[PDB]
Amino acid sequence: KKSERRLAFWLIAPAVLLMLAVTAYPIGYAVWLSLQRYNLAEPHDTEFIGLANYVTVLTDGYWWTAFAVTLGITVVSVAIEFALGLALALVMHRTIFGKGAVRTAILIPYGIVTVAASYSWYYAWTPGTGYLANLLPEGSAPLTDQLPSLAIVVLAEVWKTTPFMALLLLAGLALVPQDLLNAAQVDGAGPWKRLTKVILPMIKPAILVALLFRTLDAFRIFDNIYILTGGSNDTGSVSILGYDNLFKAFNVGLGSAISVLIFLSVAIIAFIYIKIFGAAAPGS
Amino acid sequence: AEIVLDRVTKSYPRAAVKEFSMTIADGEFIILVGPSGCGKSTTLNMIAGLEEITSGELRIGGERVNEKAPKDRDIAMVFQSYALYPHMTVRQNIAFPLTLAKVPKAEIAAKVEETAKILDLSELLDRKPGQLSGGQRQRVAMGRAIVRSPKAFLMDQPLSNLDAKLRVQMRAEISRLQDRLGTTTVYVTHDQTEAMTLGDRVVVMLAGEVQQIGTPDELYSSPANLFVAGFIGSPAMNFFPATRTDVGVRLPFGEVTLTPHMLDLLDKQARPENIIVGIRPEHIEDSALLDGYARIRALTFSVRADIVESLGADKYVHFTTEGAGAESAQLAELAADSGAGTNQFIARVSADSRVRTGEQIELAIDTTKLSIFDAATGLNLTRD
Amino acid sequence: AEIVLDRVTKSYPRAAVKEFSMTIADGEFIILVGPSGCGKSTTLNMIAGLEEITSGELRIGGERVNEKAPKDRDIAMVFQSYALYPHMTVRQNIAFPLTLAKVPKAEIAAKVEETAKILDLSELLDRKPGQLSGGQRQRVAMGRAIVRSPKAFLMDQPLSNLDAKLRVQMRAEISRLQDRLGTTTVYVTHDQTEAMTLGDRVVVMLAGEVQQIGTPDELYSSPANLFVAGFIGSPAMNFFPATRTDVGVRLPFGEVTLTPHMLDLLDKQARPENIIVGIRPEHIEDSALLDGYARIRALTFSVRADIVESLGADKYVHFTTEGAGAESAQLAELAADSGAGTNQFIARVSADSRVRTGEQIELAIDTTKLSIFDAATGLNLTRD
Amino acid sequence: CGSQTGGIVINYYTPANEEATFKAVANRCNEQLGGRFQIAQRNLPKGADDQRLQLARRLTGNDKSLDVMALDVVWTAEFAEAGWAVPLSEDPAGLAEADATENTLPGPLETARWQDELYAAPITTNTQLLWYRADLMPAPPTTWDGMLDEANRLYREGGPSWIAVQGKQYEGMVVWFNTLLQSAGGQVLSDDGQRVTLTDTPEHRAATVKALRIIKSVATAPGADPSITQTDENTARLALEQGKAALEVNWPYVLPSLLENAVKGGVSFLPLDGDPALQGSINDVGTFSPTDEQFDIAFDASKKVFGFAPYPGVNPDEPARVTLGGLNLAVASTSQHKAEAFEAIRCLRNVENQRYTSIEGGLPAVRTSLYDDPAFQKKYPQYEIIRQQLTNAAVRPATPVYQAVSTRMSATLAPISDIDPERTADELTEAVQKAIDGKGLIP
Amino acid sequence: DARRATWWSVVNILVIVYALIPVLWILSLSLKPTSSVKDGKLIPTEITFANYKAIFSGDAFTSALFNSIGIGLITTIIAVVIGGMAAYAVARLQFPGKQLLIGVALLIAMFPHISLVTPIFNMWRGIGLFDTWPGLIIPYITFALPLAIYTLSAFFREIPWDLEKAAKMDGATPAQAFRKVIAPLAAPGIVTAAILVFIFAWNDLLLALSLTATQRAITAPVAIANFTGSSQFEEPTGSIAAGAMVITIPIIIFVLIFQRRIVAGLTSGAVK
Ligand SMILES: OC[C@H]1O[C@H](O[C@H]2O[C@H](CO)[C@@H](O)[C@H](O)[C@H]2O)[C@H](O)[C@@H](O)[C@@H]1O
Repeated sequence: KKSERRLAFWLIAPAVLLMLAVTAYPIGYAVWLSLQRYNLAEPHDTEFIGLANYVTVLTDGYWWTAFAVTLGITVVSVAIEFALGLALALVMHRTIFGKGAVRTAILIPYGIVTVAASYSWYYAWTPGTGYLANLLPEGSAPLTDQLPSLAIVVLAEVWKTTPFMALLLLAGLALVPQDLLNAAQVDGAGPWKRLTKVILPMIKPAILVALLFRTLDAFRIFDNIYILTGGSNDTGSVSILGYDNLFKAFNVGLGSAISVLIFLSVAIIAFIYIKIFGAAAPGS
Repeated sequence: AEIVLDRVTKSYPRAAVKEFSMTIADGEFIILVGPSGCGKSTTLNMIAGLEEITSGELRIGGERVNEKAPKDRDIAMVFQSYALYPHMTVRQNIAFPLTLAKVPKAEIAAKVEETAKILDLSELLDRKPGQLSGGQRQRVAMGRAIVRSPKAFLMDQPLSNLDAKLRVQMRAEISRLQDRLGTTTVYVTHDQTEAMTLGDRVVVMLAGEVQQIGTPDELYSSPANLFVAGFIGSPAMNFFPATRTDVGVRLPFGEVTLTPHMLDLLDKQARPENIIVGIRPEHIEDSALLDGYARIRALTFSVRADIVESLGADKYVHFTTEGAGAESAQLAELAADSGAGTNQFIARVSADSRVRTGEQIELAIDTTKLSIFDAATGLNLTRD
Repeated sequence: AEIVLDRVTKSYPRAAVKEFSMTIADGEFIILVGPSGCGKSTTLNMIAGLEEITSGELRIGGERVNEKAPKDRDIAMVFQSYALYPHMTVRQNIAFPLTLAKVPKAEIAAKVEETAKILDLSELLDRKPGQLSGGQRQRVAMGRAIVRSPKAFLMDQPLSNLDAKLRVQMRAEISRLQDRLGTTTVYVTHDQTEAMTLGDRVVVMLAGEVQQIGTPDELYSSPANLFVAGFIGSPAMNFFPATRTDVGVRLPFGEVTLTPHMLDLLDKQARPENIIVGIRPEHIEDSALLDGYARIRALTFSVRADIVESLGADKYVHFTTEGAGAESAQLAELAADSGAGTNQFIARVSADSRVRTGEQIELAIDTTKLSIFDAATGLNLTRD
Repeated sequence: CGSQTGGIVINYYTPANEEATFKAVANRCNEQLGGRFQIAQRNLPKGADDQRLQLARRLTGNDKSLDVMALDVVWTAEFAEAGWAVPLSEDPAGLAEADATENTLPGPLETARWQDELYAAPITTNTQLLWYRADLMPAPPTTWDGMLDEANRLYREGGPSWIAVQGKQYEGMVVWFNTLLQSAGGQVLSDDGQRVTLTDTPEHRAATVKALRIIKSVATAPGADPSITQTDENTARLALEQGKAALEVNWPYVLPSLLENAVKGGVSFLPLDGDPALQGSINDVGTFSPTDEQFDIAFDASKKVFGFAPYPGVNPDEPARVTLGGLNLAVASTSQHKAEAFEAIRCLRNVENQRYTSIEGGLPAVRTSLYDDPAFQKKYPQYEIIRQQLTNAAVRPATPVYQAVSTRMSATLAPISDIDPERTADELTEAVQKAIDGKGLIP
Repeated sequence: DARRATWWSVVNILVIVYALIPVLWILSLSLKPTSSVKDGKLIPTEITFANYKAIFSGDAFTSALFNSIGIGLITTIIAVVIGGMAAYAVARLQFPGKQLLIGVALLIAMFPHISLVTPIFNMWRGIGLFDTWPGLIIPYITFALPLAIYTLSAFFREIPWDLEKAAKMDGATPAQAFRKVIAPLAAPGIVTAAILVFIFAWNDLLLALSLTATQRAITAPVAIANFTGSSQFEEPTGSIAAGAMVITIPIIIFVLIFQRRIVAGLTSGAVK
């Protein structure tokens, strides 16, 4: 037909125009801006340097340390989140007592603000004040070290952001008819042999969408490191590096170059997860 | 092999399958039949170890098995919703139990091929269970069950999700298969057509208490209860109350002089004074086509045919006589599903009657096998 | 009221309702029965105005209607999936086509109360159709369909989603209900049982084109096609191939020379080279019980019954043959769904036949209800 | 009902370390202007390089609600060369320069003018001191080696053993290292900040390696603070307040902090709330605000516990050269009305309000006519040391790129527990030089 | 039985403790008196309310709550309207390239904030729009539309549109039918989608931290991230925990009240 299709275009034009006029124009601007020597203190002289604002970022120490830190946090946090969220989903889906209290307890760390969660984890791991650092040996302070500080950031991120992954995995899992498990149980599989040959290959799209969401949302963390470590000890992730280089040095050429490079990193991740491993849309 | 059980029960936090006992022989085809709500699906599950039996024995072979998980007994249940994995291929479905049972993969291929050759899905061993029709879907289910050569092959109303036409062919196919393989089988069902078509015995349950074990012929032509006389219905039985003439029985629209034999079987075993007579729809005919019985040696009457259906070699003639037929042991639950309305009677006349919807009729009843009953106990009085 | 249509059609980017012509009067109860995917539900919609007429007229009593609205076309459909609004209450669900018709609230109360009293859901008038069951939900749907007292009343398989048993009760309900109200009806279904029970005429449709119109008896006992006689009569009437022997017809088990009367009646037209012969299952009577003059003129034969079934008033025996009897012009479309088994037939015998599986039976085929057709065009030669 | 219209309000930005002693001054001067205008008081973070972040984020992205700002002493060059912080010779009247140059100390005032003309009028002149508990140790260290010795002696005895020095990846550590580098003889940048001179000459090389050795002796001494690599100006104050430390080097605003925290509960080695004479001393809003007798009685009992002393030198017979702190009031270049803003920066640094700020806010005062008042020399007891520590001071490089240098040479020393006295010197020279040239990424 | 019941009791208690122990640390720290906060006692002996009696004295944590609520409501209204207009066309209409629009939306819902804040801070949306409400409503809409599209498409595909045909069997008026049969069916899905969008557009820190200066247009996450303490010469742990607890509750109550809707909306209606 043509009437209904023209009406579809008329109904879709608002959202599409809005989204790619306030998501693609910022990136076109950031590119045109990274091609320049644009300091925010003296903006009267911004000459055009071809690509010496990407070389300066890609051949500098502070860029690769931040990239390594954010990749480490991403992979470790996403793995622990997947495991623990599969556990939470199987508990919220197959429990005999009140499964309303459990959904409530799981929605509490989903609606809370990341800033308050990070303050809780910051005061918990401070010696003297915190109960979680008052049980370590004497004179430890596991928040002024690099690797322990990173472990604590991973723990904060896992706690805060596992319930959303759990709910997505449950959205996938509640589409497993009980009959299938009853048949696998008659077949002689057992509790673990079926979790790997009946229920896991069934929720492949839910697992893949949850992994994509988690990987990107962990690649774009700013506050669990802002108000918990601050970026000291060479801990700050790539978002904190962009924030620092834009607002503490005023160089917006380098700030927008870092913006473009982060966008390309996220694009490569979300292209791997899509062209490889499948992971189509949930509305497919 | 040969599955035995006795004294078995269940308890939900209630007597669900209380007081159950039988010895299903090697090849004997038990049909656990009953109305939705009776303990058929749950006694099946119990046999399949999905719920540990509360009290009693569970002897596949001759030994206690009510402790071993379903992974051990080698039962190979089929399900009503065709539980078959979509993420697999038909051959991988069929070979799932066998690949879990540690079979050599060459023998895997050979045996799955023989199983798919027995059935008629032979070429479908590469598609997925999302591009299949109901017949071959349920056939894939049965094929997955066949392969193990199980010990008590037990089904769970597999033909419930199909249409109302392919079920005939599927009944024939299950019968032919079962007769070829030769394995013990128990078959939860929902109607009487299957329970009378495919079966060596029948177990008519009401809410948990078995009412009769017996071959379909003996379950039909000699019921042991009201429920097992009205549940094997076709045109369900017609439950007229009546009186004790002390020479015969006086119907609401007639009076019989039954016989001396049934008379002494009724009198020598005295009972309270309430007798609900039953006359199956086959025996009722139009007096205009017969002379032997319909005369003085029968009970004729007249009624306006509220509706007549000439649906082939048999004209069903309904009629509604006034009075009462309620107030019995279990006819309340019997009529909860069928025979709605306190008075709605059927008569099966031959395919050459002269009637239409809205004129009188002269119906007679062959007073030879009218099945009297009781009310204070419900038990039949013709035979056990 | 009086719905007359002719030469209606349809087109799909396909003439789905090509060559449809009928004249339904007042009070009649027309069925539109056909196999799956046929032109039944589409001609129903086309009557209702949901799919416009591609070519033809639809004068529903007053004037041409094919260019009118649903609010003045044939009113009061009742869908299959029971399209009923969950947020509203049963009261509002029933009263919707009334309140939408600006009828005052007191009269709404009275009319909806009496309509819910026609059925048995009056004490359910306050619930929401999310906490209701299939039977009462069907009752709500038809009760909404009733209140208007419209000109004509067109149903769409309302008894397809119900359970296995309640269908017969709801069938009797629909029959009594249309007998009381008296509205012109069309009723699309998928089976011959209902289409013969509740019906005043029958429209068997295959690929869109009508096959035979008329009284259910006129369709069962006088078919004008292979498809009509292989569709109605649920146990598909047996089929055998043969050719004319210039005196009668010949089979590997019987040599049928019926009569010179039907001989000349067949010779009054052109004699084809490929003839197909059909016998209903209900005309095979087991000479062991045929004590009469029909014992000699029975053309009896013998075969080992592969499977017998005594489901009550009649023993159904199965048996197989040899050769090739899959010659089909409409039998292929028939067996696409049901009718599996190239050599597989069934015979009905009285319940006093001491025959079982594994032995020979003398199946008597009394050649008096024979129906023979042409293998080329399937048209009937004996009757019209 | 209050979109935007109304009487003039002059948003006055200060660090959060003075959100009460400057709200009190804004309240003392508001009611004096009568009906002309009012002086609000917005605040900035506590970090010394985070308030520059906020202030420049408001200045670059044009924020028309920024009128006066209290910027540090090392930001006048970068805030004047960049166009912000309009000079003092730009009024509708033209007398704020006459007001600024009039009475201030020369030390702080010379840190306001960028080339020859002023750009901000000073309001405060900080200077680090040595605070030590007086009942634990007599005769304070007076030398960093003696300081480390005293910490070790108190660790072996089993008391407060920390040192509570501001070692953290922020401007406070560069202040510390600059004091220790100027005392020994070196200096970060040349006179004109054109070339790095940390490790230029073996004299300067020895000075910087000695400063690094002293930075590493602390923070690796046994018994030292477990978290000394994440401490700052505040946590050292509270460290000595809560009894954990027994020495500390920190700005002179710690005496009123200790007095208030004692008289409202807080410390345990100094009750001051069992005294019935201190009741009703604590102000209603929260500050201390004592009488003369109440301050005398809250100081007589804090003179036998918590004496102070001058910053410990780097050699036995060479006094220390501490660095300048302070605040300079400058009127932003994104203010629509900058005659009233200059009147605000002219009536926020009156002689009164300077007595107030200094006496009961800690922050020293820049007016030279106060240090000779006999009541002031009695209520501000650390007027002595501060004075005799502004003579030989150590002003930070004061160049228009200084914050880049101070964010490279504070990440070269990022965890101070693990530095290398001889390797970190060359790492520092390379880092500082690549900051002067301008090429790289800020950590 | 008792074994499985005991195991499930243990698992439920463990999940509840795991999910509540870092929320009852903030509270137990905000109720601890200043003289003894430096005690690792997870249970606050000798509580006192002198840390909440000093957070509201001065409209610094209330105006931020008002700004966050207003921004959330306005971006929720706009995102719901536009995403509904665009999610009714991907749940009922059949136009070419609709399995790509949902993918692109859900992909650019994971856009990283940093790559957006360097150009935005310079744009026309930084030329007289620095810290106002529109300057924050725009990027919040950027990040909130795809959630609205996804949730509303989940909430639309399930309603039966054959009910519309059933309605048009009575009068056939499409306006009255779509208003009285389709609107009361869809409305709760729209309200749940709005709840979810408002919750998701309430906790962002980077954009509201880089594009907000004054007392107007400064959300709550930024007001607490910049919080230093009530008094200037006393330890700020109790005061910062008090501020965090003040900001957290107005959304914890939300999620607790609307849990049955949120769980079913996030799961595309799978669980009920
Ligand atoms: O006296 C209280 C002040 O302490 C800090 O001020 C110092 O901060 C930097 C060192 O961390 C120095 O550069 C600065 O010159 C010092 O004044 C604090 O930053 C200020 O807010 C206080 O007023």
